[PDB]
Amino acid sequence: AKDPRYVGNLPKIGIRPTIDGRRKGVRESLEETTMNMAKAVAKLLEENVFYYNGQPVECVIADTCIGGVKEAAEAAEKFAREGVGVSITVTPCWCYGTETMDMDPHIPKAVWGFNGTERPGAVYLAAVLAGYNQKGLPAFGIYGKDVQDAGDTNIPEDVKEKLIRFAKAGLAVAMMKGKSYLSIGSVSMGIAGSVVQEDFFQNYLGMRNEYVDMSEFVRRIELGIYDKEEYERALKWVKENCKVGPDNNRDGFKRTEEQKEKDWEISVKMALIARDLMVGNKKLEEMGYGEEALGRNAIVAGFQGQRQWTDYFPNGDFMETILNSSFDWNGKRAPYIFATENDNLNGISMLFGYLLTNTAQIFADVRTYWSPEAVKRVTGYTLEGRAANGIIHLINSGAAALDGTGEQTKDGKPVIKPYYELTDEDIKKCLEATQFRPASTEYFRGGGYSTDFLTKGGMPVTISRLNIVKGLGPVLQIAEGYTVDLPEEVHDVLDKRTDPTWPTTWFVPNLTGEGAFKDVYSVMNNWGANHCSISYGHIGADLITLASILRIPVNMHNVPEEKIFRPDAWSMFGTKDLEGADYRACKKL
Amino acid sequence: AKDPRYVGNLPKIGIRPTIDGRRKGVRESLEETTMNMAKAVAKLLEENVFYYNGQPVECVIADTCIGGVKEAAEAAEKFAREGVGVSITVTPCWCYGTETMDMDPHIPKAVWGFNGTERPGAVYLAAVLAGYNQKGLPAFGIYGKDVQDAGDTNIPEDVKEKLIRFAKAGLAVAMMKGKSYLSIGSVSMGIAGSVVQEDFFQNYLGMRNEYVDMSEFVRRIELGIYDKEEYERALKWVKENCKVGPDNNRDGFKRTEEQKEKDWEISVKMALIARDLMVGNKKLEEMGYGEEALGRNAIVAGFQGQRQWTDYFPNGDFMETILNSSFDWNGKRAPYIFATENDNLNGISMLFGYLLTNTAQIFADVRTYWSPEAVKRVTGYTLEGRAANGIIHLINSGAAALDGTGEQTKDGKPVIKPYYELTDEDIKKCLEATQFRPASTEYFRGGGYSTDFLTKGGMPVTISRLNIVKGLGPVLQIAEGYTVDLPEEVHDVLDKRTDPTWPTTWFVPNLTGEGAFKDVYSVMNNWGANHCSISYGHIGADLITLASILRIPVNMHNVPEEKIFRPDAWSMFGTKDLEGADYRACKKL
Amino acid sequence: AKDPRYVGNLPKIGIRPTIDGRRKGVRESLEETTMNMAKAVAKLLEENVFYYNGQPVECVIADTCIGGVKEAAEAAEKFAREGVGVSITVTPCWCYGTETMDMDPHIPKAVWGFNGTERPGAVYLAAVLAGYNQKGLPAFGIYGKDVQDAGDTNIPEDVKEKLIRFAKAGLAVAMMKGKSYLSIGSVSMGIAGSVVQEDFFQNYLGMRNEYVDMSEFVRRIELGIYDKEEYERALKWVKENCKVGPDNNRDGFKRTEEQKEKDWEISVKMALIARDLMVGNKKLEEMGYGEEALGRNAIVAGFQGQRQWTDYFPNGDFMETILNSSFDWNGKRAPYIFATENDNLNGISMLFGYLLTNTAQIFADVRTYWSPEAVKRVTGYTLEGRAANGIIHLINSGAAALDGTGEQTKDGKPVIKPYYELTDEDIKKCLEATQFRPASTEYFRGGGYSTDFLTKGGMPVTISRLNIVKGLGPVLQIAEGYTVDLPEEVHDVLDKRTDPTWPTTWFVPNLTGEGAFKDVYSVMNNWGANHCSISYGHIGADLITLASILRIPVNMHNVPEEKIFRPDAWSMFGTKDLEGADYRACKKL
Ligand SMILES: [Mn+2]
Ligand SMILES: [Mn+2]
Ligand SMILES: [Mn+2]
Ligand SMILES: [Mn+2]
Ligand SMILES: [Mn+2]
Ligand SMILES: [Mn+2]
Repeated sequence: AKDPRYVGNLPKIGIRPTIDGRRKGVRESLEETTMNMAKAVAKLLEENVFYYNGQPVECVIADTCIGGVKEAAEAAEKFAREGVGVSITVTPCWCYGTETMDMDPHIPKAVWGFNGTERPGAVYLAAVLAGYNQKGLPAFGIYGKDVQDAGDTNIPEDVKEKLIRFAKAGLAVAMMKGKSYLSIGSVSMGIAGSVVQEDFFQNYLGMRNEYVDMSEFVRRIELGIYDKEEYERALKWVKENCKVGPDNNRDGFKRTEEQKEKDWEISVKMALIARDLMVGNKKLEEMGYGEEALGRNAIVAGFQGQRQWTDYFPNGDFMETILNSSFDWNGKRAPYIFATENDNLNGISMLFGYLLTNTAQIFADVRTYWSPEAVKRVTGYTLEGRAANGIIHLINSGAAALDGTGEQTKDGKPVIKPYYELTDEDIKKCLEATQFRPASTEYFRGGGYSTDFLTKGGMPVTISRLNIVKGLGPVLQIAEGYTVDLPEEVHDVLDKRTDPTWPTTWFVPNLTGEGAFKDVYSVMNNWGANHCSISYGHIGADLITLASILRIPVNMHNVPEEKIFRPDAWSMFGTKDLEGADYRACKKL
Repeated sequence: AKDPRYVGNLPKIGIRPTIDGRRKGVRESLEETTMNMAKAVAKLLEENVFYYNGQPVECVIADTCIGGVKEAAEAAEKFAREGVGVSITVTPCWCYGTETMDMDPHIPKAVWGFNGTERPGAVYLAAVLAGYNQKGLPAFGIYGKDVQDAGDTNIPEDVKEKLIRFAKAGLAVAMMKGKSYLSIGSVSMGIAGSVVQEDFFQNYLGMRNEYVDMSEFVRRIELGIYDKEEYERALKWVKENCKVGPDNNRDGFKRTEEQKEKDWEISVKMALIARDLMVGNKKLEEMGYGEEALGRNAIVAGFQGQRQWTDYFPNGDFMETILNSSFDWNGKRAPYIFATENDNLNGISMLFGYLLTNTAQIFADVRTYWSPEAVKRVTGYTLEGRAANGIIHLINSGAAALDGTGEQTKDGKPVIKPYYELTDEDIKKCLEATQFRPASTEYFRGGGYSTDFLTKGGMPVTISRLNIVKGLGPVLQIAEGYTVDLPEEVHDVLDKRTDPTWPTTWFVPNLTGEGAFKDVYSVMNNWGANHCSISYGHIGADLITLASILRIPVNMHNVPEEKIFRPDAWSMFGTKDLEGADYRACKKL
Repeated sequence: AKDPRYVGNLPKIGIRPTIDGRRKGVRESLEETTMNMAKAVAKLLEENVFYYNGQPVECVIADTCIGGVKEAAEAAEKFAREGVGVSITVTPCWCYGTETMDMDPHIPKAVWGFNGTERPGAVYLAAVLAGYNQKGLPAFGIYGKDVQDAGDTNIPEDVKEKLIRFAKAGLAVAMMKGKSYLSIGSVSMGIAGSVVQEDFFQNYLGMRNEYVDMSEFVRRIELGIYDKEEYERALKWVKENCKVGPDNNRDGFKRTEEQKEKDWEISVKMALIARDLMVGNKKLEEMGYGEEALGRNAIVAGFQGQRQWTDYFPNGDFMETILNSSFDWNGKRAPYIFATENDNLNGISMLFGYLLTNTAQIFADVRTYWSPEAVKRVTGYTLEGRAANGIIHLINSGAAALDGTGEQTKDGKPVIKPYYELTDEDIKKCLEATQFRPASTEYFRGGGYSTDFLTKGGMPVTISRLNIVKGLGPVLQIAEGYTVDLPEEVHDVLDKRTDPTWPTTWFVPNLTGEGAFKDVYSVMNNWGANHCSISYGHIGADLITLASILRIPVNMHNVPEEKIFRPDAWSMFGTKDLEGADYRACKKL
């Protein structure tokens, strides 16, 4: 399938049916069963893994079973021509290891060996994995716990989970290759994550780095380099659906009625310009701006904003809010991963979660750790339930996807859904639960509008953050948990003394009693940056698998160890201490 | 303050109050609060951290709050000009990360972010730490667990503990820079730690290595190159305060009355010469020995002794005992860290504890592990209380600070206090509990006097040892515990069959039931050398912090995990296995 | 002396007079001669090395001769308090190597041993250098070729050259530490050198990295955040001294009279804003812009310009031209090193040359290699003299210091002089030889004015370029040579078919017949970037010494090998192939 926004086609998954090369009876008796395995996996993935636009992932099966190097080469050739970016080998029998291996170092790969007795399928799995480990080509091993009878095409639940987790992680990795990260502006207020380290994007993600000074926005606004007809529709949509909340600026800092109207007009134009920069716009070509019409083929981007832009122009809160949302004046759509303060590392943190879920991601500041003692002192209220041991205030500096309201619903529960599953009611409620507040001029002299909402509680979420550390390189931290509800009056008190015009999410991380998860305080004390990305659901296991494919160690996570799924080679670096083995594997491999 | 013994001034602690650069609002409303925060830290440190001579540590505060690079540069300039060797950044608000950072890679640094709600102080803390981690400049992060109201001048207990631990560790590290280790003699009886590895002193401690052959003592004794007036006073003092115990040498090995008198005279001259070599002596100038008067500016030194010196001259027991003590014929004073058998690694182990506590350190041999079974077999006594699981006999080859008697008392408990807190009674009791015994001529042919005492039990102590391992470099081991009392009859039996003319300390390490602390046997079986250093108190956490500043991994320690305080970067190398992360961080950073 | 533009004081040079520690006659007889050596060096440097503002460098001599570690520590202490950033040890006798060494790893250091016979001065030089080499502390060795009689205070010419070369290089290195590189804008048109690699600035130069989006210029222009009184004086000065040349834009691309006037006004404001950003401006504080008044303490900066800024606003040609010049509407002054296209690596290339000469540096594109064959075909003229083997066209995209005209004169020859040596005539002639041309709108849509001049021929110059290569890090290339004159009609033809509105310098590199200097073509074919920096004079030897102090290998240079002066340690890595030894030394040390 053609990628609807970026150059090229969406990555496909190649299935390699390996077989015993011996004829005279052996191979002849196994071709049908082997191909059936390949077809079963293709069916499973097509029903469980989808591209960001909702289309089911597409699979490519080798033209013949693979019993030797000639057929292995043929599969490699077909996969290269078909645009395969992930490979899965399947077999119910013994096959000749190195002769049948996928030797492409640039493709995530897994091997599923049927747990049958008639033929040495597990023997092949273990044999070929030894080969992948010996040759330095990381590969995932999938072995079902229960013996299945010959010919059984039903895929066991444990096998299904691994195939799907591998496929999603593999697809996410394949998705980033060749795409750009667009840096709009430069470093924002000395934030480390806004410094662009090209080596990371190039060598770990296979991405390109593009740059554009914020003065580009001045030019496009002044010369009207954007779809004027869309602009008018957008402004109208905003006036009808975006409710303006109270102005907290005290008289001396309040902007005039005229300024506030201009703040909206420019805020909308900023949204159009940012999107046009990321994916281009044919309309610009028709207007006589052919170069600008091309776009920067960016699957993720960031906007510096403070201090230079915001000291004079409306801030990027609205732009950053709307782009990351799953809808706007043009209807429901996939989000455009966009980082506040040009924090490219948070942008990538968001991108990882997005590519694994197809859901909008929430950019946030790890603002305050509220202990039970502190909440009791300040409000007189004793935290209860999930919040009993403390909570963490997640709140970005004025911008957050409207999906963050938690108003979208599934089975009577709060969630964030892929845009293609949204109902008109879901969207309507997200908007109703949001208030747009005139920006605090003491911080944002140029005005603008911040996003004010409160995430509904009880929603499972995962916060994560990618950091780059000297002497180590990229490193990922993860914290699965839940959003919580506080009594209205309690929230109001904690909220008012912090930043009531910004978006709030009350978070409680799952505790393990060990490491950085002994208590809630420790989770925040061990967070390596001032920002994090929030995704709906518990995607820690998926992030761990994705990280291992990228050779990015995970310094902190609260995912049950039984759910850790990494390439087989990792176990060769240690089975007692998985964390240490992870660092050793990422460094050597 | 001027260092009373070494070149230059004592290290100062610089306080950097960082602030939001935005004026016409934010900055003006935070100027007083931020500067007051800095002043509060200075006050706290001045009341809890003291130089080795008892003077309160001196702090330097930036002339203005730091909101950008210009002010950061001005703070760096002022700090360099005023002799700052440790820095602490403080703030209650958001500040511009890299623009406000302390970029001096040569000084220990910490950042304390106020846990307040009104401004993003914790956001700055995490943001700047991400910067320190990204740039490879280790920095400690201090974040209080309970939200405090704006302007709260009171520093919470958890924050206080971190500020003080960091300050003490940083000051100790700063104290060593530029000072010398003086090797008197060469390798002693093939002891690995008596081999001097200049790279360690130079690159890890910033120290210089000086050398002087023991023949220097022959020249100074023969030519009278020492303060003769002091010598006469010292001899008189020894005769009046140093009690001579029974001679255990049997006929043939017993020295004459004349020899024993000369042994005392030479032993005292040795003490004077050793001290003169370490810090110089202005008196030598008028005597016509100007070069010798200078000294070697050594904050630590060692004396080979066996086998060359002791095969003919009185041993170094008295010299090694007196220098390390907190008092002598000239009154109470700071110890002169001096290593027996020129074991420079034990000398540094002692120096670490000394610089962190200002208390005399005990040099000791890890002589015998006494299991409950062994004690029962040999004495018929069943070890009780803290000693119930076994004890370790710590006893140097004849020398130990008189402070080791444990006669010094505070609140009715045995301790070792900084010399400036000593009472006349403390000193008298230390001397009364000590007996000087004629050295065993089978070992020490030249005679001398060994120190015989028994450390009082119930005193919290910490033993430690620095080792240098090929392929790793320096590595530190720590064991907190207590001294114990044994029934007199039991002690006598164990003592008589070991070395009753030497100083005894019965030690029991705290057990954790894990690692090398599963049992008392394991603690000794895992000790990496024949020597260790004993400090009063449980200073393991302090030592761990100091080790991390020095990038020296800790291979073994029984400090509760919750008390481990290392630079923020360490967590980036692992949160589940702190030991592994420590090795990874020390090597890469 | 106080640095007139940056925080702190200008670096001082410390002189360490080492001596034999032996009294009884030796030391007593040498103190006078040893101190006399120290004084002689101080005098020599004060008369030959000057700070960028023309003030003579300041030296600090140790309070006593250094015969041991105590005195060495005293010198280190005095130097630290006096602001010493470069050290030179001097002695006419034998001294105790490691006991007298300068152990500061962060200070460039040299040792001058008197070539006398009475005392082993050369023995000390060789002995201590062996120590510096063994300890990994690079130090330069200075030994005169001719034996001098005892007490001779005259410094031989060969010794003088090394002392001065070391001092200038050392001072240049000391000058950069603690200063900022200010990035104005982001990457310019995918130019590699405009990507900022913080690790380079931090670890090699000890510099800070500051960032500001070009939108800052929009704000300051719109809100009048600059000295309006100076602005008026500047505009008047421009109208009176900057002659406007012909407009080459063809009708359809010509800007109106009104636009051209605005182009001048904005171009001038850009100059003021850029300078204010680099060093601050007290006037801004008086105007109510206290934060902006501070500046970014930048000793070098860059402006992205194309494509974002220039697509709408007047280009940075005038700003980049005037800042780099040695004069403007406020009179003669030190240049402000400013990089076109935010090429920070060319900015540093320029900074190296500037700090070694105090003269304005020329930013240029290595545009065209003109072979004799090509010139003959295109013009019918046969290149003569120095140009006989071909020439290289150096011409930046519209900006160049007016000093580049070569109109400044000394002894009837064309030169570029430090601003403090300029005569009114020199300045007047630089302006008269320059024409400001309306910018080519096909490239610069926002207009502006390019600098059009022709560098006078016969001037000795050195072009250089710093590049950062993956797997190597920073690497420097140098090409000494001369500017040449072409017959007027010949220049006109080559010029008109290239870019006649930009500044031209015709360059001929000195050839060696080997390496990258076998012919003129090879010099350009081996240039590692599209830009270079031009400095008056043959400063290749100075750049080589500076590079070795910074541990930056020199991949290409045409400096006679007899003039190569690097730390003594370099010879330990090879004496046959100096280039290979350079790479080996820079990597290991
Ligand atoms: Mn933020
Ligand atoms: Mn709200
Ligand atoms: Mn011993
Ligand atoms: Mn005893
Ligand atoms: Mn150019
Ligand atoms: Mn011209």
